[PDB]
Amino acid sequence: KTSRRGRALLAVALNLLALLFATTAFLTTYWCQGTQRVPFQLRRFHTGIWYSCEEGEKCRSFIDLAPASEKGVLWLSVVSEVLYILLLVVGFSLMCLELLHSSDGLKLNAFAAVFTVLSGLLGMVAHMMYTQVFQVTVSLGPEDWRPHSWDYGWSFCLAWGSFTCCMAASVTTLNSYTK
Amino acid sequence: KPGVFSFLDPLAYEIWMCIVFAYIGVSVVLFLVSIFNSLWFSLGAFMQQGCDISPRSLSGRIVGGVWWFFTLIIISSYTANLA
Amino acid sequence: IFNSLWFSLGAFMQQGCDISPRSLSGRIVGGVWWFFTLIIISSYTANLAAFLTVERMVSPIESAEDLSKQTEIAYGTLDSGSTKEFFRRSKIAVFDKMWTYMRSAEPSVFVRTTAEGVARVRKSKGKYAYLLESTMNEYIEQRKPCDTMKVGGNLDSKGYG
Amino acid sequence: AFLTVERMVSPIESAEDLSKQTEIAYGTLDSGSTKEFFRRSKIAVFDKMWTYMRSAEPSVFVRTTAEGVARVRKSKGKYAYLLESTMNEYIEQRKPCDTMKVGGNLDSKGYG
Amino acid sequence: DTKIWNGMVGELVYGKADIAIAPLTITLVREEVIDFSKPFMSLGISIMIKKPQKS
Amino acid sequence: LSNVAGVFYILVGGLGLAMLVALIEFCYK
Ligand SMILES: N[C@@H](Cn1oc(=O)[nH]c1=O)C(=O)O
Ligand SMILES: N[C@@H](Cn1oc(=O)[nH]c1=O)C(=O)O
Repeated sequence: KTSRRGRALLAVALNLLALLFATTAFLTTYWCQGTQRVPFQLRRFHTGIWYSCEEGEKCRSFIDLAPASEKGVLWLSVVSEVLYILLLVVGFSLMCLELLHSSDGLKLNAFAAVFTVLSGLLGMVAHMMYTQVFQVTVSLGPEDWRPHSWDYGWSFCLAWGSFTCCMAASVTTLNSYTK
Repeated sequence: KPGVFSFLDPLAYEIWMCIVFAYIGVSVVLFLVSIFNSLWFSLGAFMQQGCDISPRSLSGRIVGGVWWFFTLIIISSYTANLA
Repeated sequence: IFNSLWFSLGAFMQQGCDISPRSLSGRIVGGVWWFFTLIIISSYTANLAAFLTVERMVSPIESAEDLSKQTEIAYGTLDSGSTKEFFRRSKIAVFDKMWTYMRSAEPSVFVRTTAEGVARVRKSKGKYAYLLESTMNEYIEQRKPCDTMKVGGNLDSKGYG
Repeated sequence: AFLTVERMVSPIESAEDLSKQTEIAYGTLDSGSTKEFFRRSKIAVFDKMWTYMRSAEPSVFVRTTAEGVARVRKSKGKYAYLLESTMNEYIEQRKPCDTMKVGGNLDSKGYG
Repeated sequence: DTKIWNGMVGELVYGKADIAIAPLTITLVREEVIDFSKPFMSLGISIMIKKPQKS
Repeated sequence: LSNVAGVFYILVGGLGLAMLVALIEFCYK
């Protein structure tokens, strides 16, 4: 019986890690390194997800930009993030109920699995939307800030976090079907 | 032309990361119908058209159809791009 | 008639059909279906490549009439000239409709110099179209950054003296 | 290959288009202001067109507008006719509705 | 209202200039107050737009 | 990758729909 418990708790901790990645990219400090070292003068952008920093050293807001329909894509993006987090927390909650019975089960665990799948389904869409938006932000001449550095930062690790979220989901739900 | 990159060129690396993650997501769904077993079955799904052995609809077989449509679209787009 | 629909979905899912005794009268359906889906996807591929070849675009607005039937793209003329007078005095339906819109648009759609009109076209992301004489138009069309174009025939025929 | 080659097609709808090719023949009416226009033009594109027309064989000039229209209609698109916009738009509204006026007018004048 | 002509047309009307050599369109209201030589260039009102790259 | 992302959307949506079908099928039983 120690085996199934180790599997379940391991999956719980893994999804907790995924939540840490969720917080990680939800708290991105610079989602893309950036530069415009114009031979003007040298420039180094550091675009946080809601916080376009420049680097003397400075960080700036710059959120909710062009254009309109894209802003709505940001709405769907953030809503998808919130529901993502909700499915996460419901997952951990169903895990805690499993702990309470460790202190349906199957019928409950699979539910969380499903939600976690849904969670994984949403953020992978969400980031697309975000990346979509980001490309669009680059596509429309980003005011002046159009770095050649263009490369992904913190959130990609969160994409892996959604990956291991689906992974731990599959592992614990397999632990459930093994019953 | 770097050995390898030229094949990679028609479709962007990000798109690859996306198709990979998406497939991984599709993969587990078959297991829901039932970490290794049905994931292996999904490995038996991407390899050939899409999914099998479903006792008429059930649940994930329609996922197999959507996945078939999916891989179909992507490979078509790829070939068109290289062309 | 449900399990059969399921199986049909399991036909589109993969090549096409299966659960018949050799042909019988069932496999033939899936064979024709296979040839069918094949020609479809092939055609899809060809057509998709076709956009990726020439990639010949042409927005949507191609004439004065086009301008008159929409409000998304603003348009105006030079001030104190024959072009503005043309629209102000036209009795022709399309031109009258354009003048009615221009004379009261806000912000103002009229410019003081041709240069100002060109700048407005270049910086308005396509949300501004300028009405000017064909001569200036074709000259500008040959100037950097080559981002403007003359579309449609001329509204009239006159000359400079 | 079909759709690709099809999309490559040129949008021959102007005088410049005509001047850069030799597959599609073109001419004007005889003894009129249109022929005189090309014969006297100093403008590059029109001069190039006149240079070609004045020596094309068989002759690309016609005696009547009617003859020009017939040549356009029966030449499978291998003949384009240069004529005044007025006659052009009139013909465009006559059966079998197989002709079309393309591009802007080369000049602006009038009948008196 | 004031019936006063501005621009190059005004320069001629009020005697500030003796001749106008520019892309001045021959029109009825102008020909009623000044003279025009025969056309030295032909033209027509047209529409110029920003190219197209909607992707 | 956008033009394909549109297909990703229908993919994921089909996934969720099929999951709902799995749910009601777990409801009959
Ligand atoms: N040539 C025109 C001046 N103007 O130039 C344009 O392109 N439009 C216009 O009104 C005139 O003599 O008034
Ligand atoms: N109107 C023209 C006769 N003609 O009609 C055409 O269409 N072209 C041409 O030369 C003339 O007075 O010479």
